[PDB]
Amino acid sequence: EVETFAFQAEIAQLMSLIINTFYSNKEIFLRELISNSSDALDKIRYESLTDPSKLDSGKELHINLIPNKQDRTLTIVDTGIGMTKADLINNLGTIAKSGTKAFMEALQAGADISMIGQFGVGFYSAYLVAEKVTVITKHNDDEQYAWESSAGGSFTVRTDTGEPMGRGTKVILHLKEDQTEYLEERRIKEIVKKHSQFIGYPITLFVE
Repeated sequence: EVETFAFQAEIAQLMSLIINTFYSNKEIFLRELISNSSDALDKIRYESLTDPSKLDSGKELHINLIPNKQDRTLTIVDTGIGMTKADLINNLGTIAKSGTKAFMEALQAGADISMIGQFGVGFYSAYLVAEKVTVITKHNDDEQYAWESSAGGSFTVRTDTGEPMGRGTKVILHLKEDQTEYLEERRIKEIVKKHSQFIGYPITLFVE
């Protein structure tokens, strides 16, 4: 069933900085996740060009943003490439060890925290708003996995069967108490218009 792993010391530190550095432009987290979703979708398009069969698991290439005010979660879903157990475990397929280092080198020399994603580690910006992140994923070459973390130094991976998802990645953000603004329809619309306005894939904003 559940496996628990430690974050590489460096990522544990990056996460820590995000959680513990005072920085109020928290909204950028949405841009960064949306920007991973876009890339993930880029990858599935790229392979499909040579191999139509890769989109047997779904033809549509899009992003859903799903607020749920009851559970207090913001879910970002794509039908992009997904991650294998191994990518999941390895820093969710980022070059996070090298990218973290640079980011901090770059932080000492005039970079703010919103530059995070220029270092390939935008994912962790989730922790600006989220107390706990669950990432469900399905890659064509593997089964469905759930990854989970509330920082603290550890993450867990387990396989996942409650609802198959064909192909893609579902980043579930359980918001901190004081961050429920990110569940308001007008706040999400404003953010998407302001930071992810022009992007290669449709974004549906679910209503409640």
